[PDB]
Amino acid sequence: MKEFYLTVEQIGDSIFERYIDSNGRERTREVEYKPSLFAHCPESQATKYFDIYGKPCTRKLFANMRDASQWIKRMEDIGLEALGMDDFKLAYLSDTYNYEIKYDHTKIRVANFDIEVTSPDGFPEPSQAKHPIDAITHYDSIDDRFYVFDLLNSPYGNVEEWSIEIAAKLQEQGGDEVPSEIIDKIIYMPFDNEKELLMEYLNFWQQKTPVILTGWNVESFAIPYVYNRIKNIFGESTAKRLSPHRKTRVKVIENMYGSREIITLFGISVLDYIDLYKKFSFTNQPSYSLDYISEFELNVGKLKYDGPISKLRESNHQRYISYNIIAVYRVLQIDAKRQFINLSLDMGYYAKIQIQSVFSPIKTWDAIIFNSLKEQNKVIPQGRSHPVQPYPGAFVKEPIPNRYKYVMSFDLTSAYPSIIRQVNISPETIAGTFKVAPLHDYINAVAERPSDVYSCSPNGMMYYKDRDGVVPTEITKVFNQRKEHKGYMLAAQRNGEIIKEALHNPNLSVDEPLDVDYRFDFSDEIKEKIKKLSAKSLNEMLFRAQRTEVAGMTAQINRKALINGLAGALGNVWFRYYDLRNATAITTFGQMALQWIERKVNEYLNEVCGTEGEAFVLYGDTDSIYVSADKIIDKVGESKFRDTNHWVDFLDKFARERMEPAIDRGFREMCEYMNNKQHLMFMDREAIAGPPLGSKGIGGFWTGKKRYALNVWDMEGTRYAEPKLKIMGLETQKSSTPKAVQKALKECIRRMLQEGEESLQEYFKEFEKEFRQLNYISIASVSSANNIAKYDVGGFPGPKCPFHIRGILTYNRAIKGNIDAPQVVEGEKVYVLPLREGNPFGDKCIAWPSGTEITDLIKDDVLHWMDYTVLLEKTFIKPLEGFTSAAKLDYEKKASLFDMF
DNA sequence: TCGCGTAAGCAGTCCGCG
DNA sequence: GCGGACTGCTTAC
Ligand SMILES: Cc1cn([C@H]2C[C@H](O)[C@@H](COP(=O)(O)OP(=O)(O)OP(=O)(O)O)O2)c(=O)[nH]c1=O
Ligand SMILES: [Ca+2]
Ligand SMILES: [Ca+2]
Ligand SMILES: [Ca+2]
Ligand SMILES: [Ca+2]
Ligand SMILES: [Ca+2]
Repeated sequence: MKEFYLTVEQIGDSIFERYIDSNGRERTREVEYKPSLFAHCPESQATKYFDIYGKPCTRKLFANMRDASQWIKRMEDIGLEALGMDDFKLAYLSDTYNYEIKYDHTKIRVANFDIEVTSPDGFPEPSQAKHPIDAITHYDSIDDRFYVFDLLNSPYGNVEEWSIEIAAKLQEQGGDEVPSEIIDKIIYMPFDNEKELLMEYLNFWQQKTPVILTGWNVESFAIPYVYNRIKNIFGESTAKRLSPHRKTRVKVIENMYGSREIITLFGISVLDYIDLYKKFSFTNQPSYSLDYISEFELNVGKLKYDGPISKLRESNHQRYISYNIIAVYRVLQIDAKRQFINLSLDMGYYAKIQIQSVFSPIKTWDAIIFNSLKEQNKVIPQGRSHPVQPYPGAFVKEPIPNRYKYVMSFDLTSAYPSIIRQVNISPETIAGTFKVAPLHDYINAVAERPSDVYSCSPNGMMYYKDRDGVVPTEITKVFNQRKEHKGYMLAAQRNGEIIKEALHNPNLSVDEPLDVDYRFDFSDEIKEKIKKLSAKSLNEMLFRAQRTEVAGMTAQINRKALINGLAGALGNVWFRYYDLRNATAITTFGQMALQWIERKVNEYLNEVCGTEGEAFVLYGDTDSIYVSADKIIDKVGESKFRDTNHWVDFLDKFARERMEPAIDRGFREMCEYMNNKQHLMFMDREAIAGPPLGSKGIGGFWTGKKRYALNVWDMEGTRYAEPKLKIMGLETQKSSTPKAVQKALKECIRRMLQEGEESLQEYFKEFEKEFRQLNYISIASVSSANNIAKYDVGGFPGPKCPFHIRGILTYNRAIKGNIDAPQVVEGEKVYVLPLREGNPFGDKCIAWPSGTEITDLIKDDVLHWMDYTVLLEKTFIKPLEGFTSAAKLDYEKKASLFDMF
């Protein structure tokens, strides 16, 4: 097999590399790597190395990496560019793995661990590590075993051994319901004392040294706690055994409001799953506790226990250990679903970066572009300082707030990357500038043609047409990967809908789910077999289909995010290829393209409808248009349609056969107008929306920019078994809106779009009547909470104190003196409830950590004083009044006598 | 919230508006 | 009351 790296580090003048050799074995080596860097040289000086602008460079070979670094400094002192890859480990990987890397995940040691620490005096600070580590569960991917390290004797209590037999039993048997599929994979090691536990953990770690290290909050908690605790007990040299090169560094992570410390373990790649989740999941969650996320992702119940966590070990050590094991397994279950580890490996090996660098599109693209240019003996420019400067973005059309009955939407495939490729936008393809006219003059095709030589953007920039830039070339490669995976995603989605249909008529049989590849549209034979399956088998197939869809979604959307991140990186000052000329070339072309095609679509439709000046495009945002189809439907007549699916088909055909050719013609003209390198503006139909045939549903409404709802029957070629709501921006989509309120508002919208005004009025009346019985957590607002200290004036709110911050200060006063009470963590999320006047908390709201029950110290008083009236008006009624006035109906039946009878 | 971009919405504070 | 200036937070793209 081909060799591949596992990790790479620079330590002084050595590269330390862990890798898999040609026999599939893990090895480590220290290499005295001599880097090269570059300087411009005379034309007379024959060379094979050229910078990206074609200027000749001489290569400078250094005796060692420190000399290379010192040379860069002196070049700055002189005031000359020092060219080349200054991150020497990326250069090392480029030299050592000068081929497309084929990796084998089965050889990569992926470790998932979690620790427990009993603490009676509040949160156990990792930087102090003053409490014993009393449990570690460490799952190893190569062994496929859960290694459980259990402390039996502690200053906080001596306990009995954990019982695997009780752990396996149902909770209804008094057990812990540790999943049966992992029971035989548990290797249980009890310890008489903490020193022997930790010494054994370190010997184990030595034997089975993680390459990828993950878990939940491991980077911010478990790793620093373990490192500092071992440091406290044994000394630094022992703690550094967590690094295979015995090198560690305290790294200070800074943000706007403060900083925190992590421990960098050289020769390990830490991918904390909470951070993978935040980057790759495209959720915004009210809470990021593992319980909350597990429930959300897996539909597993919360891990239940009595009393505070600080007393769990002494009261119920059995459960204590079982929950530590389950916590590790839940992360593995989330990854089986979401596949973020697989994603990180793919992207990291593609770029030839340290795997942990997948968190950084700047680093990822820097490496991709360096490797690409190096192949041609081209030399990358030095990174430079730039002041941060604002620049313009996308165009968003102001919609007329209204109901909109029939809507067809269209948008560009990978808009910004497509613009890059079409215009040929790249650092080295800049050809010059032209004299810009107002944007509207380009939109209306009255401005002078910018160039007869070069490919142009309406921001004034011109680009070469003879050759693709490195940015277009490399962005195309990732886009193509994205496109492949999106194909699989949509296939699994469509396959999912076939199963849902078949589920209307399940067979009374005992059979099995079919063995199929859900990434490909089911053949006729598979469809026939599905129609004969039991509900049981169908449901199992649906679950598998949806898991395949999720896998495709992860692969596609994060490749989309990477290529989109390159367009954004051009506008970030730390990017080697930062250039506002290029960043604004993209966005300004985008603005033009949307408004150009709006004009073209309106023109086309006015022509087919025989009108003038009618606005068929009602909305657009960045790269999208929403087209009113009322007139199209009315031209055949609603009476002519057999059912909902009939007019959906008719609009689908109209979009494909009439609209899309019209749009394509519009964009080809624009391409020629801008003299672009290649026409790549592909604006495909997204959604077909409308009320159910014969209903009083309104179909859709807009309240304003970035705020709308549609009842969608077909989305990017997926024809739904049941209509689906596409809701953007409205309170149903915001993590700040209470859970039960999102649900209620969604049902109000459903009724509006599908059933009409009377149905809406029915539901509102019921919700208003019953909501006071909703669980307090389900009706609490949510907010991130920054700058708690800034607004805290002796325990009370200072000037301009935000409402949620006020809530926290109230909480802080109410729990004062308690070290055991849960603390609100700066920068994390809180639940927020309003309080009625005259309450014992002395203020109008209280807040507490999100994803948790409020402490029993004050729960009863919070419940008694909760202001349901304010809660209802603020979170439910106010948004609903916005929706209904926009859509021109009433959520309450207006008095129009009779009545009178 | 360490790790790519801008546009733009709503809640809430403070305070004017005769 | 509500709007504008402003801070804070969150979402669409
Ligand atoms: C979603 C998203 C979009 N954008 C910008 C770049 C996108 O090309 C542009 C349009 O957004 P989208 O239409 O969401 O995405 P897309 O056109 O890149 O991909 P698709 O083929 O799935 O439609 O908006 C970002 O800069 N960051 C983001 O997170
Ligand atoms: Ca725990
Ligand atoms: Ca798009
Ligand atoms: Ca599309
Ligand atoms: Ca059947
Ligand atoms: Ca779009």
